[PDB]
Amino acid sequence: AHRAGLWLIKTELLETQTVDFSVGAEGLRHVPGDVIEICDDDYAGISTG
Amino acid sequence: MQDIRQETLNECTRAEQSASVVLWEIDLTEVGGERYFFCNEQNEKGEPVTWQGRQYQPYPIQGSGFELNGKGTSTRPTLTVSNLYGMVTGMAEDMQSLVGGTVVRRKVYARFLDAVNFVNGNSYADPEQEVISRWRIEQCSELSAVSASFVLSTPTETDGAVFPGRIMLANTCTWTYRGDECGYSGPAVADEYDQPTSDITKDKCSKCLSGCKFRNNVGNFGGFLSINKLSQ
Amino acid sequence: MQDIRQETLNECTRAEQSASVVLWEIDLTEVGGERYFFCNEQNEKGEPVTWQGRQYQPYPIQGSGFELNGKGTSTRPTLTVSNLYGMVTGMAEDMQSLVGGTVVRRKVYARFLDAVNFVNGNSYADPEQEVISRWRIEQCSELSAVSASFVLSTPTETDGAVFPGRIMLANTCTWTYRGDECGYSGPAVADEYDQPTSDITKDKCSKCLSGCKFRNNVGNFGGFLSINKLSQ
Amino acid sequence: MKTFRWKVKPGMDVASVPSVRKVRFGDGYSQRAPAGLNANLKTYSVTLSVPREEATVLESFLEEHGGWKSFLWTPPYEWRQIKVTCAKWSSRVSMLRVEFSAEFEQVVN
Amino acid sequence: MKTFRWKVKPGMDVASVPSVRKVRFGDGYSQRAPAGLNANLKTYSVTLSVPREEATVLESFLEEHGGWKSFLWTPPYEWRQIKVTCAKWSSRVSMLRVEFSAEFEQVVN
Amino acid sequence: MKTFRWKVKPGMDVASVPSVRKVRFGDGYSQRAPAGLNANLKTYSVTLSVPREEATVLESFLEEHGGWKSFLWTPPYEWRQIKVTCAKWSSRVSMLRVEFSAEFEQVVN
Amino acid sequence: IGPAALKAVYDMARKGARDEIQTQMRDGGLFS
Amino acid sequence: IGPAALKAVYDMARKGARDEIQTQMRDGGLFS
Amino acid sequence: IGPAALKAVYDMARKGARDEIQTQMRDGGLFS
Amino acid sequence: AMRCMPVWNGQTLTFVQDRPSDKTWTYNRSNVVMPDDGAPFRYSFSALK
Ligand code: SF4
Ligand code: SF4
Repeated sequence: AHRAGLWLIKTELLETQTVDFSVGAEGLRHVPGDVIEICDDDYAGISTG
Repeated sequence: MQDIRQETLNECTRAEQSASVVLWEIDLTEVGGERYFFCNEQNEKGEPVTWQGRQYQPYPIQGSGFELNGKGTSTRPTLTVSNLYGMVTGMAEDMQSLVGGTVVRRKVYARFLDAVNFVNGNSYADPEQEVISRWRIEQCSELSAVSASFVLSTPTETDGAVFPGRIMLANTCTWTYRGDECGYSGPAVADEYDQPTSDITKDKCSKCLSGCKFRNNVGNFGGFLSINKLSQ
Repeated sequence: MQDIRQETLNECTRAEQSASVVLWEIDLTEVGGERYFFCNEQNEKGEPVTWQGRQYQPYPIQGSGFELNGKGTSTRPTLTVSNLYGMVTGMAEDMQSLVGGTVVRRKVYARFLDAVNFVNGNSYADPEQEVISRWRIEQCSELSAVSASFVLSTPTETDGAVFPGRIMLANTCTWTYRGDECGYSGPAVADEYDQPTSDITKDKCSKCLSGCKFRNNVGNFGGFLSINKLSQ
Repeated sequence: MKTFRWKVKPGMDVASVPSVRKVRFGDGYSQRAPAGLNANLKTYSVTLSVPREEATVLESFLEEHGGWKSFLWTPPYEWRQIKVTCAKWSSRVSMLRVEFSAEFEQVVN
Repeated sequence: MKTFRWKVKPGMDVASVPSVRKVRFGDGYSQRAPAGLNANLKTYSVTLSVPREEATVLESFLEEHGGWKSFLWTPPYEWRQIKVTCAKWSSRVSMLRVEFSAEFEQVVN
Repeated sequence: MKTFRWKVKPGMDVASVPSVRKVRFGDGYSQRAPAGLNANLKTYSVTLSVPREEATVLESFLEEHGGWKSFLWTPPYEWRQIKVTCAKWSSRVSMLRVEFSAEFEQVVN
Repeated sequence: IGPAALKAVYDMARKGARDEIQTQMRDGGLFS
Repeated sequence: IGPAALKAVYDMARKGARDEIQTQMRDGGLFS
Repeated sequence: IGPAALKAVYDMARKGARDEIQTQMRDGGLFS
Repeated sequence: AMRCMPVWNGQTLTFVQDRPSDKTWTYNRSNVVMPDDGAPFRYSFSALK
């Protein structure tokens, strides 16, 4: 029970950002669902990604 | 991860893609019908599209709202089929409005069809590169003289079902007849009511104690004989 | 009634109105930031607007949906800020997405700004006539690379809070460390996992009976030693 | 299947808008696809001018197919023997000669 | 990759609308950004006129490319060898020579 | 910050709509306010006509600022040295001269 | 035209709201 | 113009939904 | 022009109804 | 309990969880498409309460 509560509070405290975007046909066919990918963005990173 | 082959994955990233073809298979064998193959498009020779050897005949069809999600209600994509000449109505009154069947959607890139679909003949042909999905028809929301709309659902959908499926006790049994739990394999003795009979066609069990007494099989009765626990 | 001075109310009667100006102050001292002053527009000199001596710099800000009511839900007006050059994202990545801060909206009439905003110089200036409201930022509903939308709320709004804050426990404390009930002021003796440390930066109680016994404040324990009330 | 052998006046229009699948990306690089296999289907705007005597005949023929039957028609000088349907014919009867202004939409088999 | 060497009649129109991120203040100071790297993409309106015997050839070319394939083309006198695709063209077959009106949209690779 | 010294053909158009705060009551009594401090910003419609040789130069200068950078420009005879930006321009290329028809929207610092 | 478009949009919004209420009350969702 | 039309439709689909919610919960509806 | 506007308005109304349900299900309000 | 979520993926019911895994694919400005607004990525955060 303590582990479950700690997981809930930690997951709710750290994962606090959600991003939506769009993708062409290749990516749509690629990712099936519930996978891990990097979304590198030069706008937020004020650099050249 | 998906089961898409490497070559189609490589091609999908190309800047100059080819046409996208969607082919549909309606299977009613689990219901008592046949297998129908539909394609929204035909080839350049005005012929049904040949894929993997079989032929998808040209016929109106359009799928919409295909969504997959883990939270909230399970998604219900829709399918539209033109009902002209009464083709859909021909099977709706026979197959109980196409309820319980299966639909299979295969998407394919145009550069992988069989060579017979092109006048010059496609050399980049591979009949094992497609993406497959399957759903089940739920209801025919609209049926008119011009069109027909079907709702699709996931086979695993758990709407209107309860987990523990036992009634515990009653005056009546709660199983099937001649299943793997009733364990009866003898000749016909009883029918829908408590009337003696000797024909296999009208073998039926009233699922009461009298039926068990008729069939000399009481030790497999699925009704606990309490009755008076609720009163006393 | 409002704290409206006689002069501004008298001016707000005539047909030929002046220009309404809205200025915003984002206060983050209570959360760990600084005070930011914004105005939707600048003066005729192309300079930040000077009010009460301080300066508000120009930046695209727009507040919509201020609806004070006593029934139904609470008030959640929306503040839109242009996020160009990544300026908003800079503090958002640092100040935990601007959650918990305060926003103060002051509205003023044009004929009361400081004389330095006009080439001729206003002789009607009076830096004590304005209308003030305050709200708290609730969430950043959407911050793209071109804009940013914040939801506002009343400070006293109740949502997700329960009245009887007291909770009955068995072997866990209920209050903070050293705050008011744990009248402990001696040297650090324990840490998170009840290890014998003597460093102040790692001294945090384990919220147990053993922590209290270590700190000799068991007389101020919030956990009642019942436990075995439901077994019997 | 019937054929259309009536002769057409100068000023006929041909229009063509191919059906393509366009998606635009970050800095260009728009993915483009041909959509259906026979994407291109021309649309003609055809005007005739015939004396009233045979005018009825045109209507009769144009009445026979309605707007649901296709008929073969060879466009002028064009290398194709195509099949085409029309549903928007109109006529300007003035004194002696009536002018017809219809549109002919190409359709696959 | 094919090219386009047919001649262009006078009056061809050029349009250009660069993409910017407008966002407005109370008054003035409206912040602006250059959006993507390739902001402006010129749009050309090109008119041609060819004798009837030649027309089919041009048609076939515009049929081959469809509305999804790019081809090199040099605007008259212009210092750039741009790549352009077309998706709208029409023609007037009058008696001897047919004139085409087409739109050409610039696209990056 | 660059300038704009190109000649302007006669017929330049000027537009001005001041932003006001209009609210009407039962019998008139309409409260009016100037809205922003500097409300009205004139927009010009300007046409030029130059030989083809420096059409490239004009196009390059208009491309440099894109649709976001502003540039100083003195309207003809007008008492002000304003700064302006543009986001739309078109040209009618002929074999001798090309004419530009652009719009110049005034912005403050 | 104003009033016809207004009444049409109002009725369409009512139909949409009814459909949303019907669809969200099946097994999951937010259980309105 | 776009955004004005979108805001108009959004605000029009508010009171419609509110009235639908209120009527469907009164006596013999689905209680929202 | 035609059914495109109808589909657009339908989706917009559904979204508005979802937002209304969410805002009315909250602590304050009528608890739909 | 097991901190999972069911989904109909790849024509089969599967379950996913927050197990630390590896990156699958990458996305930047070129692979995504922006709407008419101007920016392709739309971010959002949680709420205070
Ligand atoms: S009642 Fe006795 S016989 Fe009839 S089904 Fe149940 S078990 Fe088999
Ligand atoms: S447990 Fe004992 S020591 Fe730790 S906080 Fe509660 S009271 Fe203070």
